[PDB]
Amino acid sequence: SHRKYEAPRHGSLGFLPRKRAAKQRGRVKSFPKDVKSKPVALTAFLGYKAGMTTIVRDLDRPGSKMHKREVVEAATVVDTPPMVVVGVVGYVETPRGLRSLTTVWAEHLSEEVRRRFYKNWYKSKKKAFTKYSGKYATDAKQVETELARIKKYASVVRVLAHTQIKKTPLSQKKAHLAEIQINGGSVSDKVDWAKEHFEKEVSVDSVFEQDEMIDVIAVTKGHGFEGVTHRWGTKKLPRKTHRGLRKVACIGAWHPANVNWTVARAGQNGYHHRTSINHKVYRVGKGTDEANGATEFDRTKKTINPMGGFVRYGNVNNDFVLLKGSIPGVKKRVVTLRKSLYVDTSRRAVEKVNLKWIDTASRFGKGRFQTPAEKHAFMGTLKKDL
Amino acid sequence: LQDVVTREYTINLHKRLHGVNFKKRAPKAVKEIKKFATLHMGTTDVRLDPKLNIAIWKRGVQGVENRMRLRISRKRNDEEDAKEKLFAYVEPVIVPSTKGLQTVVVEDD
Amino acid sequence: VRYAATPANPAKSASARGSYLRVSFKNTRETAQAINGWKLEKAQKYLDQVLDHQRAIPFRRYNSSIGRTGQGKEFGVTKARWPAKSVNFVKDLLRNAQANAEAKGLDSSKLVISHIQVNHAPKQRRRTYRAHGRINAYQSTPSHIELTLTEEQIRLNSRQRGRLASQKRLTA
Amino acid sequence: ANLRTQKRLAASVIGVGKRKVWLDPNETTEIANANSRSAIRKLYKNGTIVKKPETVHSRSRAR
RNA sequence: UAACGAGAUUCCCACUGUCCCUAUCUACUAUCUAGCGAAACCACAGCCAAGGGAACGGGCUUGGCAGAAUCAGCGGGGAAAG
RNA sequence: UGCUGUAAAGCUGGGUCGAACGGCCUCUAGUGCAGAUCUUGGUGGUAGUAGCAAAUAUUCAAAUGAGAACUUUGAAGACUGA
RNA sequence: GCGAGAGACCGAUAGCGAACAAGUACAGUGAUGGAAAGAUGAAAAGAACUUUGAAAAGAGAGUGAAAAAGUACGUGAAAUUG
Repeated sequence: SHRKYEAPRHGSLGFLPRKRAAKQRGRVKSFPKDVKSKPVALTAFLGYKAGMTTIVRDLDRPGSKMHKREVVEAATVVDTPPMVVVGVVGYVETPRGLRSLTTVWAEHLSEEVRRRFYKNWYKSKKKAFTKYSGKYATDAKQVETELARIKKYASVVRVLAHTQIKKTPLSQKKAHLAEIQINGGSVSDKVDWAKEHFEKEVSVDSVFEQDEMIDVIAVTKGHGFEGVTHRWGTKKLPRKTHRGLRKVACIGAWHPANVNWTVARAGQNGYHHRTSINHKVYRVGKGTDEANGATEFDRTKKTINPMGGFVRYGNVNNDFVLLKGSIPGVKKRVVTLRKSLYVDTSRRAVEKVNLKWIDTASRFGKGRFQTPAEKHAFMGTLKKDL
Repeated sequence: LQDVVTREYTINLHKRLHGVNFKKRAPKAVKEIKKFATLHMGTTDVRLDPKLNIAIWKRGVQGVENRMRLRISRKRNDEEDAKEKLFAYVEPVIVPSTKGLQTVVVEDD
Repeated sequence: VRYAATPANPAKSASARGSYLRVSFKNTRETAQAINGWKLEKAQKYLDQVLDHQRAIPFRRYNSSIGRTGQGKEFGVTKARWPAKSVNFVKDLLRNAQANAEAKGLDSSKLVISHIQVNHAPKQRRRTYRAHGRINAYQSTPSHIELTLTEEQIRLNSRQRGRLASQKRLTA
Repeated sequence: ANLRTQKRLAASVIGVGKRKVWLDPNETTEIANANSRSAIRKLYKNGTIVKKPETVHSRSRAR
């Protein structure tokens, strides 16, 4: 018999299976389509979710009640120290899909990226890439041969770049190494750009502009094993139900004599790989700026860091990206920032953003001062100050 | 490296007993102190002075002090079979306040 | 008594027995299989680490709905345990057989556990009390343990012969 | 090393409950040989067995 | 028919997680370990679809398929057990 | 280990074992088991699984001892609360 | 009941309920109900002594025609197990 009353189903079938991500680093499933006319530029970057903050902004949206009126918005900070190019990979079109043909590494690799290849670094002889480094013996003709192979045969060129995690407050010493597709120009141009950038740093300023819409690739917050009521948002059973109420009452009809895949079951929650799209870049701050959090209206000599630092992160002392809203992942998560896959001409996307003020009160409590100087001015001298 | 050595430590028992069942806080402070001494003396054999047991339990089963000053001395175990060459002895130090004290090596004289 | 397996050379072997031992049979079988074929001194170090929870006994047959652990990777399994009562009996019989071999003049450094096996012993019956006034069984499953330490033309046809002979003539 | 009997005897000789009997932990051999009430009396007189003071219940706040 | 009622019923005020619509917290379990250690039940066993068939198959016929060993849950089926 | 017989079965090689037993002609019967929610006894899978969770709460040391969460003693912390 | 002699009777789940300290152990307020349980060897000759172990035991040895007879005792099947 039919349901007495119709209702939409709980949860999406487009995000099954709700299992843990295979890797903690989010991987870019798809890169922006390559346009030969454009200049050779990267398409993705790796940063670290520092924390959330608050901004104030005059909304520029004609026809809205908030047009030319201040809006308070949540923002997320992504600590993005420059990435180091260490390798280049060539991909060949085949009837069975893209296939990596050749990988060429840089002559010298930093220790933090060589740790990536070790599960027990402290007990190793640290032999990684030693013979390969020797392959640069005064002529590097093997490297040139591989680069010529990539130029001749490859159709997609990606660059192997790693983060400089030692510049972040994280205690992890392994760098994060990822493939970033290179767009623009011919394959020869892409390989020349990759070779000319070995062991060099690339900053976010050369990848992302302000007011851009970008995508965020990350693994969400884990919650462990979870019941159907919170995992799927189903209705709790009445109070007087025997054997408990945080269940789904009927998990199927008699026929099919099986449990359907579309029925909500308890299982692992969170820690899923997610791609979130259309996040506006409110700010691209520089680590060398001593007034990161200062705007054209709040000239306070102020960094992006709140009072007491970011809770469970530390301080953002590097170049950073300030994005609108929330992104998947937790604090300290490595986050992949990708360029938009399509051209959005909507007013929300083409808007120019000018920030009025950035919140730097302590996140560790009901903070009520933006700066220690402000705190002292408001409170006066304390007993510890003498 | 000297095997026989005496030092005074401050243990932040408050952060170690966080969230612990109220009827186990003093029992767990005994286990935490034993685990603390192994971290420093490298010995699985830790002996607690009975006066230390009095100090832990002086305010009932959940009134463990936030900080305790301990004098941990590593001694040689002559017993055979010892199966643990050294052992740690923990006995309490009476101080007016347990705040602002650093680790100090004690000279047995 | 007759042991299940007789040693190939009785002069280079020593045996130990334990009967009606009140230890779980299923636990003892797994701990006996974990050291079968090992060096005697190698197995004694292993059995001490199992008591310390540094290494585990892989449970291979009697392992239904037991926990998973990382210490089972040493044996390529996911289910392993640290059965103390079973390890202590086995260590007792290993020490007896080692002392048996020393009295023979054998060398403990060269001893190998060539044969160890566990059999069922007669059960011990107790009672448990169930709802609605019912009595069930509460038996024990004892073990018999025994272990032994050891030191470490062609005929051809007429025409097969004929073919062979004629080929040999070709080669001078 | 099983002074359960001696503590029961000492409670009756002293006239208090077993909760108020103190057996010297250093005199275990001496107390273990005190099998009779006569032997318990000597240990009580010598101080090997001590009648612990009653726990104080002050009436000061009631007053 | 006053009074009385762990009697049945309707409405009103108060009150409230009964609900919108859930969330968080604590103890004891469950979980993992050492020791101890049952019972119900059991033809053989245990993946689906359709067919025909004692007219609702785990097995038969025709297809889909199909890769050791498993852990925590769960309550569709075993026309589950009693 | 084989052989014989369509079969019911019979005979044999090897091993174990220790005191009686067979063929043939007849006689006789409490004479042939897979089932009876059969009877009695035994043994499994389940399964090292369910579980061993009410009654506030235990800890340190010494002794004894092959061995001590559980015995004794001391110190403490508790409770029953006439 | 007492005392004898026999059998094409049964042969330890059979034969009396009882081949045994059987109308016993045990159950029930009571009337009553009511089992299980035979076999080392010719003879205990029932394992002295040494060794490992806290001990039980084990390994040697010894007795014996046999320990493939060790009182958990003739043979020692099947289920089930190593």
